[PDB]
Amino acid sequence: YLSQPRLTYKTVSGVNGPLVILDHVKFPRYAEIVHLTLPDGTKRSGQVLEVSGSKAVVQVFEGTSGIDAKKTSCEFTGDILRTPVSEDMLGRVFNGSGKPIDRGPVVLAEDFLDIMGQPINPQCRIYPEEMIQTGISAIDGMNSIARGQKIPIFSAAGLPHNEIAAQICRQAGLVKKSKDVVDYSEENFAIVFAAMGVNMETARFFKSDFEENGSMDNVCLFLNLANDPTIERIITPRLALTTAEFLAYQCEKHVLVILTDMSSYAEALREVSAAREEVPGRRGFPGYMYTDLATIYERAGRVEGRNGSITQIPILTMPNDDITHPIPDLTGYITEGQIYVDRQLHNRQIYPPINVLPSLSRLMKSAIGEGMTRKDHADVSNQLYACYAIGKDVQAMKAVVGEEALTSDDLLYLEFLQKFEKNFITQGPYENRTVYETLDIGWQLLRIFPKEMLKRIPQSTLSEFYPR
Amino acid sequence: VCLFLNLANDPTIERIITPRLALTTAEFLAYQCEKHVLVILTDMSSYAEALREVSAAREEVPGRRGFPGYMYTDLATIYERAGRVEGRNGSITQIPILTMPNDDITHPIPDLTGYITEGQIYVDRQLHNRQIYPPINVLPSLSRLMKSAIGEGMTRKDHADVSNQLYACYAIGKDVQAMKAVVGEEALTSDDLLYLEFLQKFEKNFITQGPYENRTVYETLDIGWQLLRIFPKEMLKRIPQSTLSEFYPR
Amino acid sequence: QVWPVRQVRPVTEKLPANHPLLTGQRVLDALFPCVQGGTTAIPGAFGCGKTVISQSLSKYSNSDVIIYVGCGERGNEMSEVLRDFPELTMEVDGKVESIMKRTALVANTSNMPVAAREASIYTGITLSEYFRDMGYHVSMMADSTSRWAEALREISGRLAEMPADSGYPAYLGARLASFYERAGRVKCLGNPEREGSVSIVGAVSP
Amino acid sequence: SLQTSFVTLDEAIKITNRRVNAIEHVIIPRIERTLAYIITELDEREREE
Amino acid sequence: KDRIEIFPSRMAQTIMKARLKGAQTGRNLLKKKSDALTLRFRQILKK
Repeated sequence: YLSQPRLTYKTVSGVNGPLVILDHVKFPRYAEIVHLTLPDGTKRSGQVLEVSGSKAVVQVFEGTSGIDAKKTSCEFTGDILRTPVSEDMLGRVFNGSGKPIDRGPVVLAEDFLDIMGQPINPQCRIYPEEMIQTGISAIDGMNSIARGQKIPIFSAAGLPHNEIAAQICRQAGLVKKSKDVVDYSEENFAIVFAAMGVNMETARFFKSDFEENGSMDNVCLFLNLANDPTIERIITPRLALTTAEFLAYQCEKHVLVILTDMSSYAEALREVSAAREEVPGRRGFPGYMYTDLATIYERAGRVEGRNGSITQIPILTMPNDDITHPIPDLTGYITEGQIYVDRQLHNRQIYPPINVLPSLSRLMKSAIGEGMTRKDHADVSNQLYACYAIGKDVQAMKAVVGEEALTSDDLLYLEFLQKFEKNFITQGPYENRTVYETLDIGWQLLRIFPKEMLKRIPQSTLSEFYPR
Repeated sequence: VCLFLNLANDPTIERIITPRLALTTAEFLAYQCEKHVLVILTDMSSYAEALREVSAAREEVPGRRGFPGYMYTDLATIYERAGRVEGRNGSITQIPILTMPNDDITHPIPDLTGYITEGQIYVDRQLHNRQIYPPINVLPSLSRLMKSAIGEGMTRKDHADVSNQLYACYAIGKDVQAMKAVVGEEALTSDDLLYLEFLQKFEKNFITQGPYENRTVYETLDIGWQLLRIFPKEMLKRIPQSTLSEFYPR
Repeated sequence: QVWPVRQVRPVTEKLPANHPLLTGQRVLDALFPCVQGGTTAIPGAFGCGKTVISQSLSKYSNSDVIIYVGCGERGNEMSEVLRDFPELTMEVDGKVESIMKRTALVANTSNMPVAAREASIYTGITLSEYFRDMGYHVSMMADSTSRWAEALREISGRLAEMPADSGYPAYLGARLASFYERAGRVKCLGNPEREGSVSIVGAVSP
Repeated sequence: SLQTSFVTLDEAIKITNRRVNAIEHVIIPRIERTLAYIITELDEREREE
Repeated sequence: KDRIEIFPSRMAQTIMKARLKGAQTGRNLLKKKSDALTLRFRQILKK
């Protein structure tokens, strides 16, 4: 395709902040990638921000420092950013820019793609039709995740959400083994993980843990330490999504993308906007944050005629534990469902501190069902939730009514509360529970009472499951 | 009746001009034909919105809730053009109507109207929820011209006194209801019961009129005294002793 | 025919509403009766039902066409109403017949361009007017109205406009009025002298 | 014994009910209005800038 | 009277939201005590 020699300029009409203005450029185009070479020999990349006649502006990625007026080369590429996607990238580790960092070789690209991606036709959407298992009993049993659902995970500063993310990574998978393990051996599942805006301790911890779990043969990893250039923050997600797309729809696999710390994404985007001199929007965040998060989240689902899917589990932190902060508000609007973690539960030394009372789901009704699972799921979930809500409000009642006036059934509700928080929720970092184990523990916890109190379960399944 | 109609279909900028045009017509009929005229501008809130829209084009300095600073002077240019002038016979009365966004009374439009004009009515929605007609609050209503509108030879000797005492009883009745909402019926003293029955009776009698019932003024004063007679004479503090002596017992 | 979007077709005259809209369910049909050629609004949130009303009106109503407008929706609603086409079928001529032959859909997703999201509701209004002009009884479900509100905020985000309230541009009220105005019964302009109407159902999503 | 407990428990219920009623019909609306005013003021201050 | 006297600010928003939450929890806890008291009243008057 491209065959022309590239240009290079020694023109610098000025510099200001993280930008560098030049001119006398022939037929510039927007979003063109630009290299730079300083007097001391360092090489730095960049992108074109502004274009006006023969004037140009380039935001230098690595940060502007020591750029002379007359001694500075500026080569142009003439193409927008393009990713070298390839199936073989699994088992590797990269930085934000895509340069490998695990002592490995440059990726022998199998195909080149546009970093931005393209919108997917709503006509060719396919509704989800089956669940998955994340390895967490609290999440699978109480709140199903379909193929193609977009469930965020709200957390706050000071909670162990990162440990939960690592646990989800090292145990995510499928439950097709309902019928037979022989037909289950056909596994076509992979995970792509995008650590962004992460401090150094957590980056090392992630790398070590992922390497320890022994399933790195199906994990792609992207790291962007908080040291690296702030603009690389808002380029890491695009690379991750392009890779996930190429794997999903060109290899017919089942990919699970997990994004971390979207608050840092928001902050980096804010800084880019403010450097770009644009007028501020609400709360100092730019107006089109909605559109931007939309174009990031909307790349998933299922495609008619392709055997594959993309599931999204973004994570983010709520400043000041404020549920009406814009980032969680917009994230909730665009996405489907929500999962909480609560300070008090972590403060009860319960791991994972997953607060199911305000945790919802949107596709649970259709993710589960006969065949893809047992026939005894939805009623069990309803009963567990109802029992737990009764138990908690009843503890609130006994707090003042006195334990002496309590009925014996009241003690049964308290027993349910304590056992539910002792066994169902608490699992431990490596106790890989399956869905079937989770439902077994659920039935065991339900066995405390007679079927008469269990008024959310149909009698037909009571005659089968309750007397076990 | 001369009519001026600007539905939502029409471009918003014409809404700036229409009021002044109608008001000019009114002034002509008031001072060049010696007729008596009544003006009814409706939904000046939409006018304020259109003023905000046109101002935002020029990037003028804002005020509270983003309205122009000079919006006050502009509303003054509209409203004031009213009254009666020496050496003539006509007169201009004006009855603008405006809606209150989110019932927030501190909102700039109703506030600046309250500054310019000399009164208010404050249609209530609580009464509308009780299905009462015409549902008009009186506690925050105001009429600055009453001090010379009424008196001997105009309506009746004690017209002001009836007004003062009725309002006072209404206010203490609302206070007693707010008190009853917490303490309970046992804590009520006798005068609380008197104030509450006064509140109920006054609401179902004075306020409620009907779609076309048109009471004479003297009928209204007779009814007001009928409501005042409920209390014993030794508690109507505001009314003078004379009026109570000559009117209360009947 | 090609017709500009931001203007209203002429008619002979607007007429009063004097007929009640037919709804399949006696509840909200005998208590809070909607009117043919009326204007209404319905809350909309997950778990209670919003497109349930769409199904009920699309099958059991005297309307001659449904025009649905979507903003920020999934392929679910499209595929499910596609399933309603051979499922929710009516014995109008004693024969079950698909809703696909009657209704039309215009929808977009969030990740499509902003201006498209805004132009969606106007093209929907135009189509509703065009089918009304043919002597019919249109019903237009302009759902996800709060999404259109966010779309207008987005448009204003790149115009250096003064934020009237929470970023909402000043002319939000003007656009609201101009939208809901285009509705009601009309005797149509033309020799045949037919009569029809348009209804609107704006799904508020607080 | 029963009658003594009844007579005292009556005034106990009365004081408890008075406390809950006073709490639910005085302070909560006041705080809610204060929060509405605060949100409005914060919006004003940001828009000026 | 109708507004707790404080300077508006963001920190103030946090403290007032917390005070509202405290009032709500107090109301619920009082409701539970009232439930127990009326239960005792009814059971005393039972027979």
